[PDB]
Amino acid sequence: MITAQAVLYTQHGEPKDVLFTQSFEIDDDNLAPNEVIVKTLGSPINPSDINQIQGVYPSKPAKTTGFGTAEPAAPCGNEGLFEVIKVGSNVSSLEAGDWVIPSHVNFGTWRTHALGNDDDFIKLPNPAQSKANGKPNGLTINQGATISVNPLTAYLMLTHYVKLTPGKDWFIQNGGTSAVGKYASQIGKLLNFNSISVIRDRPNLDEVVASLKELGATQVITEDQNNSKEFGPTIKEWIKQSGGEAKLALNCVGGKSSTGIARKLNNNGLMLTYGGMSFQPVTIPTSLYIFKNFTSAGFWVTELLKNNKELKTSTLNQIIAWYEEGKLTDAKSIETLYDGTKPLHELYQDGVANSKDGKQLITY
Amino acid sequence: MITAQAVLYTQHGEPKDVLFTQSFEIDDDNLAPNEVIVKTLGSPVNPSDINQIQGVYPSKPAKTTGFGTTEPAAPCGNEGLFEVIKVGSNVSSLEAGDWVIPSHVNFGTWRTHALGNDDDFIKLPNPAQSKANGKPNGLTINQGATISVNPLTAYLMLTHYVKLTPGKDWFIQNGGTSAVGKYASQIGKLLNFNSISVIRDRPNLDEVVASLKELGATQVITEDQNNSREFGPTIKEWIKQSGGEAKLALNCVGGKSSTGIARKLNNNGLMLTYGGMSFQPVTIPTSLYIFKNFTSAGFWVTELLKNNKELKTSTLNQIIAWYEEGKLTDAKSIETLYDGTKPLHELYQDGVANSKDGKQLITY
Amino acid sequence: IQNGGTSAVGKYASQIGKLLNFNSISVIRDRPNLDEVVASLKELGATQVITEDQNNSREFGPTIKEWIKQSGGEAKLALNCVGGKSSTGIARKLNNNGLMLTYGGMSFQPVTIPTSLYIFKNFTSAGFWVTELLKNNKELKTSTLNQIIAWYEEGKLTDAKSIETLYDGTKPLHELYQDGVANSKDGKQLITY
Ligand SMILES: *O([C]1[C]([O])[C]([C]OP([O])(=O)OP(=O)([O-])O[C][C]2O[C]([N+]3=[C][C]=[C]C(C([N])=O)=[C]3)[C]([O])[C]2[O])O[C]1N1[C]=NC2=C1N=[C]N=C2[N])P([O])([O])=O
Ligand SMILES: *O([C]1[C]([O])[C]([C]OP([O])(=O)OP(=O)([O-])O[C][C]2O[C]([N+]3=[C][C]=[C]C(C([N])=O)=[C]3)[C]([O])[C]2[O])O[C]1N1[C]=NC2=C1N=[C]N=C2[N])P([O])([O])=O
Repeated sequence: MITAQAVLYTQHGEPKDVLFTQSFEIDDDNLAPNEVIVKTLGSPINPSDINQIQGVYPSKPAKTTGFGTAEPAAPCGNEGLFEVIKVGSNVSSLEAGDWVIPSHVNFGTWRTHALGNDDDFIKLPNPAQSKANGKPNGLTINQGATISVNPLTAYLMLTHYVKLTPGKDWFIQNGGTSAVGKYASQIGKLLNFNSISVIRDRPNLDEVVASLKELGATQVITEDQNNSKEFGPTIKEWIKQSGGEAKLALNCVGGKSSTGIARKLNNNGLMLTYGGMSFQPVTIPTSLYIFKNFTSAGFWVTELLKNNKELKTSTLNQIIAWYEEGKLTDAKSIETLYDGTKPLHELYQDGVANSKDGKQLITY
Repeated sequence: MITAQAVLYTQHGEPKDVLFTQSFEIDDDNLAPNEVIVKTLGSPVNPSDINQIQGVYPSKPAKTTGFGTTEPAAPCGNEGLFEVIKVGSNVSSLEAGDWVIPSHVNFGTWRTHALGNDDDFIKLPNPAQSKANGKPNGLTINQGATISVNPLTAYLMLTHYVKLTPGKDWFIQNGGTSAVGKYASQIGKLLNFNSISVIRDRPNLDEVVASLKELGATQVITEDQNNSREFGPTIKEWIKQSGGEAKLALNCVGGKSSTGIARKLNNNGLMLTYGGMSFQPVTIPTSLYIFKNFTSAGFWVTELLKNNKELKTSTLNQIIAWYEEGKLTDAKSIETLYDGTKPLHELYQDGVANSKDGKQLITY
Repeated sequence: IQNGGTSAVGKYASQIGKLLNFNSISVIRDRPNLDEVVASLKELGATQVITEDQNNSREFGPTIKEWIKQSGGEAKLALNCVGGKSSTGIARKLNNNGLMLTYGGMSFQPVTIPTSLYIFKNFTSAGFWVTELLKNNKELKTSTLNQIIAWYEEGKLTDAKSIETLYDGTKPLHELYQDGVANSKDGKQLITY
């Protein structure tokens, strides 16, 4: 038997209020033919995971007694990295030692172990396998545990919706220092797309600007410049002189910021909203729709890839390859190792509380 | 020779300030082979005309000294009905007595007469011609004078973007008492689409609701109901019981109203914004884009038809046929006759100022 | 509770309900002149008039429950001349141990009742056919007719109004009736002489 720990809730609410830790047993000596047991290496805290516990995100795991609670309870977390420790007599796709991520959302990754079927998981290369394959880099734990949401989001928004002509066309984004924003700048560099990042002003602005330009942003402007009637024509010139067009905007902020990035598109532009900065609706002037033929749409990676294995696979492979090749870099997570000396749910509660410090990764 | 008068401006601004009447002369003896002279039968006041005068509509006629002013001036009005009074020696498509509308925007229809070419005009059947053909009905002056913008707009929004299944699917629209809204309700009825019209409440709501249902609105709700969390599930039920989905929202209002109609769409819905009430942006919650896969887009009839004569002709012929067959009635106009009691420009100024009373038509 | 509320039978039911002091709900199809119709039926004696959309509505159900609770009474009888979804809706509105009488089927749609009403609410669905009921029941016919006559003579009952077409010999009689059949939707038709 294996003694595992899982972070559960029986009722929706704030994570500080409703999370608890449940001890449960996995029988590693009684695997059905297609079953696999995995041990968690690391899982992050994403806003979607929090929203899910809060009961305000319309994709969630069922509440059940399967972790040994009398009250139906749900697990937490939608992405993470695991290591296979044992497989059933009919599993060929996975082997002990393989690294895996969940093949689907709502699996529950804020826990020490899981029993599932082989098709509940997608194999990524472990560093030993990347090296054996002659790659310069194996994946880090953070890179594996955070590969499923933010990198795929950036890549798919940039390539799946409108075709940007390499060396000519532009995308514009707000939240330029966000995880997705930073991946989008790198991917624009890799694919030869021009881009403008819009960021909030700060004391070390010129420094942040240089850092984003190194990642791949062609130009970086402040939210004040995005708002600025005076500054607008300068942006028009950048795009005009390049020979291409600003065809795509990526919005994770809403409000004035979304208006600002939409205004900077050429006619027939598309905006994708993939996130929201608390309470702020997407605000677009009527004139853009009517006279510029602007279009505003959504992006949700969970829904897009729900029943599109081929698109997931192809996108995942590209992200893995770029990590192995050293061509893509993650932002560093704040990593908190689960010891057994402190209840697991408290580690994630702290992580929720300390969210603004940076991405929280609980490790094992 | 012909003494005419035109409503002109030399500077953009509010119609109450910038409009004047100019008397000018047209040489009906000195007519080139391809030329045609027309007399105005009537022309409506549309928001686009007013916006054009105000300087906030990016499609307008050149300013010139052609009407006999020292300061370069522009004519007003983009649609209207004319009678052909004389044609040149090489014109075969038109003859004296024929009804015509402008073939393009920016012609100047707030005036008594015009001199152009044969290709600046489109023939509509006059009432004698409809009767000589076999039709039960001939077009009224209002019907002809308002055929080119509002009926085409409603038709194209309902048919050109998403396919509604006859007998089950639904569209929703605000500005339900507008001329476009009235055309859209009738066209919806004719094409067997279900619809919800959203209107502002008023003391005679009863009367207004009945009128719209008679036109073809399946349901009529107020903007209070549009805003109501409590009422939302009632709308959902209407749609579910029909076996169809609400796939299309038509927005000419913006603000809270636009939010409300977007929210009533089934997932994967499309909004078309074709208008907007004075300083009030299209506001959509982030959740609709992300979780409902909502799309917000624009519609501009001028632009859509600029380089598409086949679509224009085909849409136009349907409206004409429906009028002749007695299947479509016009959005009614308040008709003011230019009979010399008051100068021409004041008729249009009064028309602009009385816009809230309903659609305004100046007749001749 | 009855559907086909604008029918001639529906209009007599509303009036008879008022005369006998029964509360009633009439269900009618939505129409442009909805307000005028609702008013006519309320004046006849319907306590409440709802549309078929309201009849279909799970959201609206609790409002009807409020009305009945406030009255101190129960919805004991449903009258169905429509069938289909309409018959479903009026059945659901009955209190437990309810009865429905189907006397017509104004669309070809069958009487449709959720299994749960039968099993859990002890609902019963039966038929009504005045011709069969009165075949060997001449005393019952006479008594009923006499009451209607008396009510008319007393000014307590009015007629479901007819659109009258006079036969005068210039158009064949069968064509008057054929027009009457074709104009059924406009309302009750009476050929006069
Ligand atoms: O509500 C008001 C009316 O419903 C409406 C005005 O109606 P109208 O008949 O004078 O105007 P129309 O000619 O029908 O269309 C005007 C709007 O549509 C746009 N448009 C039309 C055709 C083609 C194009 C295109 N893009 O191809 C565009 C045009 O720009 C106009 O916007 O407005 C209602 N109203 C007025 N103020 C309002 C309001 N509704 C909500 N809130 C406010 N502020 P009533 O009946 O008076 O209550
Ligand atoms: O809705 C329609 C009307 O409400 C209704 C018809 O009204 P009517 O006056 O022309 O008909 P009546 O003479 O009152 O009776 C019609 C029905 O009752 C049956 N009947 C009557 C007497 C005796 C017997 C009996 N079993 O002893 C039976 C008769 O067979 C008729 O069925 O119908 C409504 N209607 C019409 N189409 C409908 C519908 N409702 C729902 N769905 C559809 N498709 P309006 O007012 O026009 O909107």
